Amino acid sequence: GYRVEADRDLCQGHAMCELEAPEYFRVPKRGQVEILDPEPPEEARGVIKHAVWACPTQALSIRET
Ligand code: F3S
Ligand SMILES: [Fe+3]
Repeated sequence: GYRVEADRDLCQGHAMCELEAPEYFRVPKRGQVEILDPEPPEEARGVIKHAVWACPTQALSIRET
């Protein structure tokens, strides 16, 4: 039970999140990051932390619900 949060004022479009977890983050060429699942399964928490770590602006975050 967690939610993937994106500080959209901080996303500069590096698209490192899509390279680390492509199933859960998609970045349009002309758009910022799009969170495909806001409430992903518990098995996906590992690959999503990769995207949180790999964001140079730290726009992504995991919030426990
Ligand atoms: S800048 Fe944006 S495109 Fe992803 S790697 Fe960080 S949330
Ligand atoms: Fe890992």
